[PDB]
Amino acid sequence: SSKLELRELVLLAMVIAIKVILGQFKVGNATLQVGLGFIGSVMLGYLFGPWWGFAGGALSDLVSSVIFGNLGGFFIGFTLTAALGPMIYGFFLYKQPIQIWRVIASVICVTVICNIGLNTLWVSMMYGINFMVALSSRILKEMITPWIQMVAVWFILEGLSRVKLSRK
Amino acid sequence: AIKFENVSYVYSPGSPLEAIGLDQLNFSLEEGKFIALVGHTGSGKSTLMQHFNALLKPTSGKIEIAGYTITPETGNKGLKDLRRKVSLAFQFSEAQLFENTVLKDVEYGPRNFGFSEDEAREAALKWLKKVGLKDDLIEHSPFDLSGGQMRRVALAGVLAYEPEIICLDEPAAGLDPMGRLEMMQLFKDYQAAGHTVILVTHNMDDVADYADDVLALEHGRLIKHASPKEVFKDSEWLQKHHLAEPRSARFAAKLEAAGLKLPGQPLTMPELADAIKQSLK
Amino acid sequence: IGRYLPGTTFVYRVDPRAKLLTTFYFIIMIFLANNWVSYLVISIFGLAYVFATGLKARVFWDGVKPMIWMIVFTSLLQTFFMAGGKVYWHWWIFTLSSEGLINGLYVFIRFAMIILVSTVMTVTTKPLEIADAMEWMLTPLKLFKVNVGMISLVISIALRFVPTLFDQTVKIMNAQRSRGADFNDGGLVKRAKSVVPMLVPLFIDSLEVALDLSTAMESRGYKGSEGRTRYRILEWSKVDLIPVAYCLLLTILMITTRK
Amino acid sequence: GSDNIISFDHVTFTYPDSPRPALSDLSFAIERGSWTALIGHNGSGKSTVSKLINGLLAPDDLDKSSITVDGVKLGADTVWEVREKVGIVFQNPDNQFVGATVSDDVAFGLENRAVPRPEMLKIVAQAVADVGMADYADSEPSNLSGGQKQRVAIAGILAVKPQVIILDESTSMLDPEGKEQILDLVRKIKEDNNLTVISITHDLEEAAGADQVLVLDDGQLLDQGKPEEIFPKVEMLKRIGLDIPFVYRLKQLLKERGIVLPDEIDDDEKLVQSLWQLNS
Ligand SMILES: Nc1ncnc2c1ncn2[C@@H]1O[C@H](COP(=O)(O)OP(=O)(O)NP(=O)(O)O)[C@@H](O)[C@H]1O
Ligand SMILES: Nc1ncnc2c1ncn2[C@@H]1O[C@H](COP(=O)(O)OP(=O)(O)NP(=O)(O)O)[C@@H](O)[C@H]1O
Repeated sequence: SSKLELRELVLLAMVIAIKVILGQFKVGNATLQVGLGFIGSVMLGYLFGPWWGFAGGALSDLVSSVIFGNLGGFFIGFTLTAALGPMIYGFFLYKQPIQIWRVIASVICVTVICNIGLNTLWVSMMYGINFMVALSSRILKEMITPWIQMVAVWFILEGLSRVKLSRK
Repeated sequence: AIKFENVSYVYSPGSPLEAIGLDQLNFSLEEGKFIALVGHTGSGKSTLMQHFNALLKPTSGKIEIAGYTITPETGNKGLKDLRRKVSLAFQFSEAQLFENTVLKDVEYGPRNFGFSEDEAREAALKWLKKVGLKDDLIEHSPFDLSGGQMRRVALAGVLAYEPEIICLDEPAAGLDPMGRLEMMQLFKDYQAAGHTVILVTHNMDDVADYADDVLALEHGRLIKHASPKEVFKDSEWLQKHHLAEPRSARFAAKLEAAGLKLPGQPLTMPELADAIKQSLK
Repeated sequence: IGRYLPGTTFVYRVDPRAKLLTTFYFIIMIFLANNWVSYLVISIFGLAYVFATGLKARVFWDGVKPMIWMIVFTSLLQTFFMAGGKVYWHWWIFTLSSEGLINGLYVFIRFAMIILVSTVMTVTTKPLEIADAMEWMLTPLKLFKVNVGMISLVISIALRFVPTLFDQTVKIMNAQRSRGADFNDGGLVKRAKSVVPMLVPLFIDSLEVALDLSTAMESRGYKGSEGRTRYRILEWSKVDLIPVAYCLLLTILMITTRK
Repeated sequence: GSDNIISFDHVTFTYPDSPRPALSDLSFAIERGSWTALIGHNGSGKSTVSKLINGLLAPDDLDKSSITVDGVKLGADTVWEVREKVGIVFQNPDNQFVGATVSDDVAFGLENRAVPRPEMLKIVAQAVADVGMADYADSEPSNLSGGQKQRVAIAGILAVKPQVIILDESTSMLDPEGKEQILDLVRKIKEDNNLTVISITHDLEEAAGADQVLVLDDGQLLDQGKPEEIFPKVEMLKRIGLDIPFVYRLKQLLKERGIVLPDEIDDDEKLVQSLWQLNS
């Protein structure tokens, strides 16, 4: 057509605006911060599907980049990684039921595949091995957070956001 | 027992561009009387709203309300119990609500203040009837409702735990006249029931016809605090500090200017009907 | 609640798609090379640009501050690349060398010069200009498989509704707090489950504006992206040559010294 | 002659769902160059009317259905051409706003029609100038009062030069001063270009100044025509779900204590001069 249209598309614009705002704030306790940008990433997955999802994350990094820093930039490639997160949330969750097998396998991979490999690949811009050790230095979060994330994602998604999807 | 002791407020403090919401507010309010709040837009009246439930704290002075006292220092420690007394339903309360049903959403308020399940169940229906809608839809989900019902259940969820002081900003801002004189009736019926009511609306028709206290505001400054008479009577004054006469006061003043001077103090229409028999008398 | 832009009153900060493209060009110029003198020419040029603006230095610290730990962690750990290197003694393998610690000054200047031009961009210009700047970077790829009408449109809408979603967020925060919502507090679960009352009413308010905006859009005659005109229209004026000077003058000599 | 009519027809949303959402048979019409209010309780179907006329929504008969606006039958095709004779100012500007500056928003429809920019500039200047928004013309939506946001809404549609301006509760939550001005704006606008303003409002005091009003309740119209004859419907009109205006309640609250009632008589200066006469 191409797929979607206005009112499908104006919605896509309002749910990226969420994840540039979300990814700004962190909650968090004295014990651990676990910043919440991730809800934005998972929403783009199960609603708009995998392939619009990839288009969501890529744009959400460009959007934040104007009103915020990008902590650097541009890269380009930071945006590439911001993209791939929502996409593989699209798989396991789109045209797919609500199930415990779909959510957790998705959370664990986001950290390891895209978050690790790509973050392990971008400040790279040099040789790889100096890079792995800076991130190897940073791993604990990727051990703890994904697990609180699966609990959190179940409480949002099955947690009346998806049940309130309809209607309307 | 509302008291504001030299209380100002400044936005973005310790930062450049500090806009001032409130400048040296000094005043005290009657316990259990209808207190209207009015001004031009961007007066800072909505700031003042979240001041005495202590969502914001003063950057100067003292606020004594509900037997508490709110300093610039006062922390976030015991504000829980401050809010069972004072309550806000913000301009759009329809957007305030959630979960799977109407009943569990209103009891959410009392539940957060430690009501028993039984207590919260009965307290739920107790105020879901009081807001006059409805037997069957009490168990319905909150999201399929009309704008009349959506801004009811919200206003129930705020009233369900029975706040002693209740302050609502523009609660009728979107309703129809059947709604207004419905919703404005409950505010006045809760009032003589022994509870304070702050109400902030541009509408000057129900400010004169209902409210006892009115306190105007301009550029963060408190310009007048009085009965809706003292402030309303001076015509060109209301121009200078931008406000407006109610519907009665407008037409009477005009018929008076070329015409007869009745003994009012016009306020509400019943008194107007009194004022225009005396015309021939 | 804006960020960052102490862009007030001084000269330049002009022609964003020129400026943006430059910072994109400077990034990849650093990325390229090399052992010596190449790192000298790009570092001096990068420094030339930042006080050409006349910007208060204090703002540059704001961007490197979170990364400072990350800099000196990789820098010295690069040195201690187990052998590794390189030229001198003092001492082991496994330890410092005159060659080992120069490489660790290079990761410092690259990380700096990234976060200099990245800063110099994100500050001196304004968001709606930058949006029209990276609309230009998208311009060439149109006739590849991507409709640029849509990925230009959603950005435009997103940006405009980012603050007005933020304010309706805090309105929901305070509206719930006033009703006895307490957060974060709690621990783990419920800390957490207390986040949903700020989420779903934020979600459903998004639909209300989604419908309303799409409704109000179509009614004003929005058929599609194809076949419009444009109001905004950025222009190159005479200063344009200065970023092309930087671009072509630095990087012909930087490429010769590259190898 | 007459600008717009809705013949026998019915409508539903979202699509045909359960119980029976609809307006009704309706059987409704309005004259060229006349301000006409449309009133009913919340959920009486006042929004649909505006979107029906607009073309965004379609009726559920399509054989019986005829909605013709200045000589076009609506109905699938031709919808963008009927969409150019009408324009709509929705309540709550924030969501209805699109574009960076205000001079950006009000030329939107203009670039929808592929108007060259050299012309676009001139029109848009005059547009914001017309609505008094002149030197706020580089400002972004967030800075503007919801009142003056709804001035930018006006200049938006005023730009494409429509023959019918619908106001959908546009004035709803504004200042008293701000609600005063916006109508006096569109009322100024009306005489200038000779247009038709379909107002929709819950405010009954500004419905009194309509040329023709019409009431809509639960599905359908009950009474319609000149405000003079519609407002006297008294008791029933109260139970109907809406209410009395002030002058008419003044009539009512006078008579309640016995005082005389010469009627209709719907104005201000016409009252005030009549007041001299009754004093005698
Ligand atoms: N977050 C903020 N930061 C800085 N200044 C603010 C902020 N919010 C509001 N203000 C200022 O404080 C005032 C807000 O007044 P306020 O009473 O909230 O608006 P209002 O329209 O008059 N009342 P209401 O319609 O009920 O919201 C204005 O002068 C604003 O410029
Ligand atoms: N998907 C839908 N789209 C539009 N209207 C709907 C939809 N579903 C139900 N409706 C009904 O459409 C009716 C339109 O009435 P409406 O005109 O909104 O009255 P209102 O309360 O005064 N709001 P408005 O006049 O639009 O400012 C409402 O009663 C809704 O129940």
